[PDB]
Amino acid sequence: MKSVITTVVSAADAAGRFPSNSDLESIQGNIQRSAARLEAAEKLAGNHEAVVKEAGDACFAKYAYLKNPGEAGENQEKINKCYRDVDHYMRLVNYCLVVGGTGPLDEWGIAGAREVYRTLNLPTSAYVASIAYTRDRLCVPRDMSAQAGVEFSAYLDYLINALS
Amino acid sequence: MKSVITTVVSAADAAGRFPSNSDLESIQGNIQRSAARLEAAEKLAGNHEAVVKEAGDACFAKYAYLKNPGEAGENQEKINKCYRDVDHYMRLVNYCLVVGGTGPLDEWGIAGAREVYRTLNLPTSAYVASIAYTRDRLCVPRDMSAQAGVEFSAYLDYLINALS
Amino acid sequence: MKSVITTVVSAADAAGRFPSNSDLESIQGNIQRSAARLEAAEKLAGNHEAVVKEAGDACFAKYAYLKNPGEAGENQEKINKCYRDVDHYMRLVNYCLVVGGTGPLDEWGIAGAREVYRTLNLPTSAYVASIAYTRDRLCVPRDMSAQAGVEFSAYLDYLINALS
Amino acid sequence: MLDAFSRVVVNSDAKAAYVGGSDLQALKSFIADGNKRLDAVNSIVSNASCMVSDAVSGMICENPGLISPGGNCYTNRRMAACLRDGEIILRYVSYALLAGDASVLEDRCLNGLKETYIALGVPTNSSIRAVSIMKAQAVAFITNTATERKMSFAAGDCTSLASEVASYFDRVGAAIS
Amino acid sequence: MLDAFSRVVVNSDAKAAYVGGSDLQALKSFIADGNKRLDAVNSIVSNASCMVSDAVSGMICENPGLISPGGNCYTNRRMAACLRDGEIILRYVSYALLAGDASVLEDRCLNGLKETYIALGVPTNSSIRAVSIMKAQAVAFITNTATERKMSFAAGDCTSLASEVASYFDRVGAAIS
Amino acid sequence: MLDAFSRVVVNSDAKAAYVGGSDLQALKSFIADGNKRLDAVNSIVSNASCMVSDAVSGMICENPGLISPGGNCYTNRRMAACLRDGEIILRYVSYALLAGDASVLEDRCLNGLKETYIALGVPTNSSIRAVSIMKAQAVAFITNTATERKMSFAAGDCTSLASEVASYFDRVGAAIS
Amino acid sequence: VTGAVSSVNMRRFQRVPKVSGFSAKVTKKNVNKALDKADMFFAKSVTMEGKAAAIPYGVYGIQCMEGSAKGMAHEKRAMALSAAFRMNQRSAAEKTGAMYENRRLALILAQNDHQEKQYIKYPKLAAAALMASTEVTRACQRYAVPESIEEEFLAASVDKVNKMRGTTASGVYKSSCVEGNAKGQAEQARVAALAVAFRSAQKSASQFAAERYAQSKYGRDLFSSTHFEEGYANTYPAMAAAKRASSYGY
Amino acid sequence: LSSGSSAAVPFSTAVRFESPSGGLDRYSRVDPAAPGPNVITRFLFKDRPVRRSDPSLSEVDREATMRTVYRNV
Amino acid sequence: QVGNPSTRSVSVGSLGPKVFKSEGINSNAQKTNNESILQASYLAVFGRM
Ligand SMILES: C=CC1=C(C)[C@@H](Cc2[nH]c(/C=C3N=C(/C=C4\NC(=O)[C@H](C)[C@H]4CC)C(C)=C\3CCC(=O)O)c(CCC(=O)O)c2C)NC1=O
Ligand SMILES: C=CC1=C(C)[C@@H](Cc2[nH]c(/C=C3N=C(/C=C4\NC(=O)[C@H](C)[C@H]4CC)C(C)=C\3CCC(=O)O)c(CCC(=O)O)c2C)NC1=O
Ligand SMILES: C=CC1=C(C)[C@@H](Cc2[nH]c(/C=C3N=C(/C=C4\NC(=O)[C@H](C)[C@H]4CC)C(C)=C\3CCC(=O)O)c(CCC(=O)O)c2C)NC1=O
Ligand SMILES: C=CC1=C(C)[C@@H](Cc2[nH]c(/C=C3N=C(/C=C4\NC(=O)[C@H](C)[C@H]4CC)C(C)=C\3CCC(=O)O)c(CCC(=O)O)c2C)NC1=O
Ligand SMILES: C=CC1=C(C)[C@@H](Cc2[nH]c(/C=C3N=C(/C=C4\NC(=O)[C@H](C)[C@H]4CC)C(C)=C\3CCC(=O)O)c(CCC(=O)O)c2C)NC1=O
Ligand SMILES: C=CC1=C(C)[C@@H](Cc2[nH]c(/C=C3N=C(/C=C4\NC(=O)[C@H](C)[C@H]4CC)C(C)=C\3CCC(=O)O)c(CCC(=O)O)c2C)NC1=O
Ligand SMILES: C=CC1=C(C)[C@@H](Cc2[nH]c(/C=C3N=C(/C=C4\NC(=O)[C@H](C)[C@H]4CC)C(C)=C\3CCC(=O)O)c(CCC(=O)O)c2C)NC1=O
Ligand SMILES: C=CC1=C(C)[C@@H](Cc2[nH]c(/C=C3N=C(/C=C4\NC(=O)[C@H](C)[C@H]4CC)C(C)=C\3CCC(=O)O)c(CCC(=O)O)c2C)NC1=O
Ligand SMILES: C=CC1=C(C)[C@@H](Cc2[nH]c(/C=C3N=C(/C=C4\NC(=O)[C@H](C)[C@H]4CC)C(C)=C\3CCC(=O)O)c(CCC(=O)O)c2C)NC1=O
Ligand SMILES: C=CC1=C(C)[C@@H](Cc2[nH]c(/C=C3N=C(/C=C4\NC(=O)[C@H](C)[C@H]4CC)C(C)=C\3CCC(=O)O)c(CCC(=O)O)c2C)NC1=O
Ligand SMILES: C=CC1=C(C)[C@@H](Cc2[nH]c(/C=C3N=C(/C=C4\NC(=O)[C@H](C)[C@H]4CC)C(C)=C\3CCC(=O)O)c(CCC(=O)O)c2C)NC1=O
Ligand SMILES: C=CC1=C(C)[C@@H](Cc2[nH]c(/C=C3N=C(/C=C4\NC(=O)[C@H](C)[C@H]4CC)C(C)=C\3CCC(=O)O)c(CCC(=O)O)c2C)NC1=O
Ligand SMILES: C=CC1=C(C)[C@@H](Cc2[nH]c(/C=C3N=C(/C=C4\NC(=O)[C@H](C)[C@H]4CC)C(C)=C\3CCC(=O)O)c(CCC(=O)O)c2C)NC1=O
Ligand SMILES: CCC1=C(C)[C@@H](CC2=N/C(=C\c3[nH]c(C[C@@H]4NC(=O)C(C)=C4CC)c(C)c3CCC(=O)O)C(CCC(=O)O)=C2C)NC1=O
Repeated sequence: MKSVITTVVSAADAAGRFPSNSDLESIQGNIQRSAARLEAAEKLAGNHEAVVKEAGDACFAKYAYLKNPGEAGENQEKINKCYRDVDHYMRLVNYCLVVGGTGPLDEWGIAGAREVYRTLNLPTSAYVASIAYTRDRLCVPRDMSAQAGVEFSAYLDYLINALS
Repeated sequence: MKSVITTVVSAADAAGRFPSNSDLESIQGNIQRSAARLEAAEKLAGNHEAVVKEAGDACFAKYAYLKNPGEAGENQEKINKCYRDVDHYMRLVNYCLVVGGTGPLDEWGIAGAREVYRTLNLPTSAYVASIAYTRDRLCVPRDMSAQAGVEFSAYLDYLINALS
Repeated sequence: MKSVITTVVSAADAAGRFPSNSDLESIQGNIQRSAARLEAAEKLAGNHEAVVKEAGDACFAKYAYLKNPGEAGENQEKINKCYRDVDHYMRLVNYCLVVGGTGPLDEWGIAGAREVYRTLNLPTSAYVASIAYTRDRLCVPRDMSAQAGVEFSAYLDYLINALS
Repeated sequence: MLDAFSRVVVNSDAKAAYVGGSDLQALKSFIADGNKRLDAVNSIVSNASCMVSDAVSGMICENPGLISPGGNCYTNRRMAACLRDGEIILRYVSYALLAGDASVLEDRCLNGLKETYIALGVPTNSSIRAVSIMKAQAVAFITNTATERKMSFAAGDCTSLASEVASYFDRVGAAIS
Repeated sequence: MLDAFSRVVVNSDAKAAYVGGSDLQALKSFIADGNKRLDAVNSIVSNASCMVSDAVSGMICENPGLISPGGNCYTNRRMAACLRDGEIILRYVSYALLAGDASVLEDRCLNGLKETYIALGVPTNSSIRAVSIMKAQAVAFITNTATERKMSFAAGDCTSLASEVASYFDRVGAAIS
Repeated sequence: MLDAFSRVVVNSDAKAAYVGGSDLQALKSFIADGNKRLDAVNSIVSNASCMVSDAVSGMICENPGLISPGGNCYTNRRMAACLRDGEIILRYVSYALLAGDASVLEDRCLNGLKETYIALGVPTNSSIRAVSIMKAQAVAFITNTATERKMSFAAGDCTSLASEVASYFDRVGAAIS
Repeated sequence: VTGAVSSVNMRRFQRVPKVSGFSAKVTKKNVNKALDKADMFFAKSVTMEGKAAAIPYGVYGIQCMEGSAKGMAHEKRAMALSAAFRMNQRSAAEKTGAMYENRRLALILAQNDHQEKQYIKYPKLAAAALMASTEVTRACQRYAVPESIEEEFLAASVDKVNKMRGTTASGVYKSSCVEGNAKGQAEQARVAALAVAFRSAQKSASQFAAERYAQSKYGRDLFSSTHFEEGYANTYPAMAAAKRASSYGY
Repeated sequence: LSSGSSAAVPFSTAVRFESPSGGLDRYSRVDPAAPGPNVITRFLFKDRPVRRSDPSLSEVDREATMRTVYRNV
Repeated sequence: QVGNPSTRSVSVGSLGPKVFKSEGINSNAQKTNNESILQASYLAVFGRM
């Protein structure tokens, strides 16, 4: 839950200090940038079944080796468990677009994922090819605002970098 | 360099003790198993260019996305670096059969491998698709002796349990 | 309790590893060397009423100044407790041959004994003459086998160097 | 820790008995069948990565409310800690099968495991099923009856070591029950 | 630390070679020597409490300036530390003879021992004598030519093992020179 | 500096003893093999220009990054200073073979060679392979087993001089690393 | 204008290293200063990764607070910098004795031969990895709380004999265990240590349960060599965390 | 250390003259593996000069050093 | 040898018996054939074992 709020409050709690004018000046940027990220949050919250259907079959159009026997996506009950996770990651993008900071992506979807995907033999390049499909399916005047699409694709790039 | 000697010396060095009879009893067990693994070590050194040719493409025949553009092995430079890596792992199994411990694999082939194949986007189930072809092509009474298989197939499975 | 099984597992626990091929090779020395230290275990089990009495007066042959009043050993229950000590010390060597290690002499016989023998005003040189009598009264092909006498007289002079 | 040799010594110490021939022949057949024990615990460690993945994904396959929002294995932070705990348990059974005694499992691991898990809210019924899957995995690797992998062994019968590792997975299964 | 088998694979790694059958019988000679090497490191650790009493009491009668007022081994605190460091030095030679390599002697003990003794003020002329007294005590106890005590070995020739342990004892003297 | 004769004198001076007949016969064996020692220094010095070019062009043959731009043996100014440095290492080893003691090599060549290559950026992994090729060239020239240059000697064993000169090449390699 | 040439003491830095004699004495001094402040970069970089475990997602945890009042953080600076001044006032029996005490403990701690090579060469890297291993897994004595009243008596008996190694052999105090060096400076550390005792009880449910299993590992592969000492470490983890190393005399 | 010292004074001199010359047998710092001169001269028919290379400086080389001091210096 | 006395110690090669040499030709240079030379010198003197 690394916000702009929880960063400057917990850093002021380590010195044992009152909130000073450097702390309040950081929250003034939260009343400047929140119009773009809450626009992109409500655009994702009303269109999410359309975009995780479009993302997940770009993974299996590229990586068609997964539908082989003995591989990962070999029966129907675990292809449905794959789109479960693309819906899980877009929900965490929508949470961190609300709080304005990478915390919901960090401690609920990333912090332990490399231990899990290796042990269950899940290819993390298939997760990248879904998340980096929606970053360049987006076109900035049609789908959201100009600065709403800046901060939306910037939270996808955190998800591409933490898996790659 | 974990072996039979380097375990029992450093266990006595941390304790601050002389070598007693429990320390010399372990080196006696290094004498009896030495005929089986050094038979497997000399079998691997005189055959390795036919093993990693059959093993280099054990995975390449298994997985094939690598030869699409943008993948891991898309040109002959990157294919030759894949056979470079099966030959590096078959050389490190050969050093582990000599020392009698996982020490050569633990420090030159495993430590850092998860943090390298990730950031260079290398599919870690294509290495294990070549090590497990080597472990299954080994018939026992033609290639080596009975307990030369149980040392050679156990160091292959230490590489499989540490990669994936 | 230092032994040959409880130091290769206790060093594999400190690194968080499984028991590897290095760890099973140390246990097979307790298959080959076990038939001699368990061969000297029955011989000490069937002679300890004799050899304790044989080592008890070997102290009193060297030190006849024990039994005088003004000096220490002036009565009977100070004398019969000396055979109580050296029957314990023969029992811990009989424990040491069974475990395949110097475990039971360490924590029960050796540990703390330099404070007990000092503060009770016992001469510590009287103990080591009784132990070193049985290192010399042993002749090797008559009593036990060849490699049982090198195991039995490896814990006796371990006790001698730990005493003084 | 203690082992099978040290258990006989600390038993016989309380009677002040010398270790004689009344109880050395139990230890003699421990060593004489000792090449099957190293043939047993090699077969567990050679499959120990797949024996946690077949375990805790079959535990969720029989109790699918563990990955529900609120469950114990919901986030990636929590599914990784159950996969971590699924291979600390298999490691100390491997330390107990090799030593032939369950004192390395009892004191270093199971002392305070039940009083840990009730301060964290781990479900103490589905955790038994991940253990009891692994008991069925191990005894098909001891007796070479796993249906996907066949390891090459010598001929003979080793049913007493499949029943000892089955006795070790119940000391952990009764520790948190 | 290294041993004999790990020394010959860090040299084959440097030229990227497999350890084939050309330098394997250099290692097969180490295994057939193994019962003589194990028979002989038992000889030093059985007598090691007397080998440090025979060494540092020989040094104080050859050089009686160590028990002079203000010396190195003058007071009762300093005599116990010289009696400690004689057994630390003999302990790391015993690890080197058992391993078959001087790697554990050189770094864990000898690396930094020279400027330790420079900063402490140990006279380094006396320490060469007290480590060469123990070198003579080692090769008397290896090859069974000790006058007051004889040990029961099998018959054979082990002058290569006695000259290998003398190679580690003057490696101590070259480092602190 | 010292040689093999005055090494025995300084060991005897520390005990204030006359060197007598009990250890003169290990100096009479130095004299009786003294023709073969000179016979062997002549076989190294006759081939020493070809030994430092088969070495440092085999160091380039196994590590092509030295002749890459920015490398250590890149330009002509730098390759001539590596080829100079090969025949000061070979020159000081043959002073120590001819003396039978390495103390001219340790006091005039390996005294601060490590701290000079650190301040110059000379890669120490490649300056072991230059020395360890030259060790294998010397032992092939002592024992008369070089393939492209056969010489003519009288019959008799000289592997005790090839093993002494191999251990002088393991002190060049164990002082710069 | 003056005729001001470059000095003889300034042109000598442009000289190439030679290999023997007095010209090897200059290069031996210049490399041993360049290995000394490379060793400081080794100890600084390890502490900057052990401090990244108390910032586990980007926000400052309760482990890395300084003091709670106004001037309770500036005086935590002003007695750490005088703690390091009294560190290099010890004699040669304490500086070299702690170098070998740290080198025994750092090689149990190491996981590969590259790590255990560098703890031998660099002394301050090994001293700042014994402390950095304990501040991550919270196996210290400022982090362990006793969960009984026999456990508080067991840890006070271990901490009774650690307080005598901060005294000398005749029995007087060292300068190793010093609280205050100025007027009223002892009571500011009394305030700052009661504050960090309160935050140790404010940990999470799993943060208390991970450091139960971490203090038992720390007391049984660094300070136990028998089986009875393993019984005092596998059942009472607060006496297994008061077992400090013998480098600092606390 | 006592008498046998220096004067440091970097400036010392004071004059803006035209520069005189040097030798040619100097340390060059470019190609320091070169013979240069003193391979075809009357350097070959003198005795070779003594540079200290030993830390110990044995007592018959101590007397041989100071004979070169009285002859040359 | 009756017209070339200098050919003693010259290996005849493939037509004579195999010669023996305690050489020790290795980069650490130690003889690896201490076993076989002892096995071969027993046969030079006694002709058998
Ligand atoms: C809180 C956030 C959160 C996440 C980020 C994910 C993370 C996550 N993914 C999986 C689990 C999975 N993820 C997949 C997905 C795939 N494998 C395939 O076969 C396809 C190629 C690919 C689709 C991209 C599969 C199959 C599993 C189950 C593991 C298995 O069946 O072995 C599991 C195991 C439990 C399960 O079955 O759901 C967890 C915790 N789940 C979460 O709860
Ligand atoms: C909240 C997240 C969110 C998104 C990222 C987009 C993703 C998205 N794009 C399209 C659908 C489309 N998207 C484009 C857009 C483009 N094609 C181009 O050549 C240009 C580069 C780019 C912007 C002009 C076009 C032309 C279509 C219709 C044809 C098609 O489906 O490809 C659709 C299907 C119907 C629709 O909604 O339009 C969806 C779900 N929509 C969302 O709701
Ligand atoms: C001594 C230990 C040791 C190893 C274990 C390997 C590990 C390793 N592999 C690569 C590097 C590589 N490894 C591969 C390998 C593969 N690609 C495929 O198609 C398959 C997945 C696989 C063969 C089975 C490829 C293609 C590269 C080059 C990646 C790149 O483009 O950077 C690199 C980067 C340096 C290089 O290019 O060689 C390293 C360190 N190398 C070592 O030196
Ligand atoms: C030496 C012995 C030893 C052990 C036995 C373990 C025991 C153990 N497990 C957990 C910790 C945990 N254990 C679980 C486990 C589960 N939840 C489930 O659904 C399953 C039933 C089960 C996995 C099989 C989870 C989910 C956590 C993390 C709690 C959380 O963060 O939500 C913790 C707290 C530390 C942490 O945060 O990880 C400890 C001490 N650790 C040890 O050191
Ligand atoms: C979601 C549905 C789903 C499941 C219900 C489980 C399926 C499953 N498999 C096993 C059972 C097993 N799992 C293994 C483990 C392995 N077998 C091998 O050959 C490999 C080497 C290794 C890991 C890949 C073994 C050895 C058994 C024992 C049975 C057998 O092999 O015949 C068990 C235990 C039986 C019991 O409860 O007693 C279960 C429940 N997995 C799933 O995905
Ligand atoms: C240090 C490494 C090391 C090992 C890994 C083992 C390897 C090993 N296992 C066996 C030998 C054997 N192993 C088995 C075991 C089995 N056979 C079966 O049919 C069961 C499926 C399976 C149980 C796991 C049997 C039955 C024998 C032969 C009988 C016996 O040894 O008592 C033997 C032969 C022993 C002999 O010939 O006396 C060896 C060397 N030993 C070692 O020294
Ligand atoms: C001031 C007078 C005085 C001395 C001169 C010394 C006596 C002394 N003894 C030894 C030499 C020795 N000391 C021992 C030690 C022992 N012998 C045994 O059999 C016992 C088990 C053990 C001592 C209890 C051995 C084995 C030798 C080697 C020579 C020998 O005795 O055969 C040496 C080494 C010889 C050398 O310099 O190389 C010296 C100097 N001690 C003194 O107080
Ligand atoms: C692992 C490697 C390792 C070592 C080698 C030793 C090294 C060592 N020795 C001493 C310390 C000492 N060493 C000596 C020894 C001697 N004086 C002499 O001239 C004799 C030659 C020699 C006796 C044989 C003395 C007398 C002291 C104590 C100095 C004093 O307080 O007077 C100290 C100082 C700390 C202390 O007091 O113990 C250290 C670190 N310790 C180690 O941990
Ligand atoms: C736990 C403690 C422990 C030991 C002490 C050794 C004990 C030991 N020493 C030797 C065995 C032997 N030891 C020697 C050694 C010697 N003969 C000499 O003349 C020299 C004086 C001396 C060494 C310096 C020889 C020559 C043999 C027989 C050769 C051989 O075993 O191959 C043997 C082989 C038995 C035999 O083959 O007869 C054993 C088990 N092993 C152990 O596990
Ligand atoms: C008495 C002993 C003695 C020596 C051993 C040499 C040591 C030595 N070498 C160099 C100097 C050098 N040494 C090297 C050498 C190498 N780079 C490599 O890759 C190879 C590993 C290695 C050659 C085999 C190079 C390349 C330089 C020149 C540095 C440069 O200008 O780039 C210098 C600096 C001064 C000078 O160049 O003259 C010195 C003192 N000189 C001595 O007086
Ligand atoms: C293109 C790549 C390239 C190489 C890889 C090296 C090839 C090479 N040659 C030698 C090895 C050698 N080089 C010589 C030198 C000579 N032999 C003679 O008879 C002449 C007198 C003299 C050269 C004119 C000798 C004597 C050996 C020893 C082996 C032998 O000749 O039997 C070694 C040492 C083996 C080792 O690593 O230990 C190597 C790597 N040179 C190269 O150019
Ligand atoms: C001024 C320069 C000068 C020399 C170079 C040597 C030259 C030399 N070498 C040998 C003589 C010999 N040289 C060898 C040497 C060898 N045989 C081998 O198999 C090895 C390959 C090789 C040396 C490494 C042997 C074995 C003898 C005869 C044994 C002896 O030394 O008497 C002899 C004969 C001595 C005699 O008459 O008995 C001479 C003169 N002497 C000198 O005065
Ligand atoms: C790399 C990770 C790392 C951290 C997370 C921080 C942790 C940390 N340590 C100290 C501060 C300190 N930490 C210690 C350390 C210890 N005390 C003991 O009893 C044991 C010997 C040892 C436990 C490891 C000491 C002695 C101080 C000085 C203040 C004090 O005495 O408490 C402080 C400042 C004081 C305060 O908390 O108010 C902080 C933030 N430092 C780090 O370096
Ligand atoms: C070497 C002797 C020494 C110390 C001890 C500290 C002590 C210290 N910490 C401070 C202040 C301070 N301390 C921390 C926590 C701390 N900071 C970090 O970067 C990390 C990883 C931390 C441990 C978790 C924070 C977050 C601040 C506030 C500084 C800021 O972020 O603005 C302040 C300033 C207080 C103030 O200005 O009011 C001091 C004096 N400084 C020293 O010079």
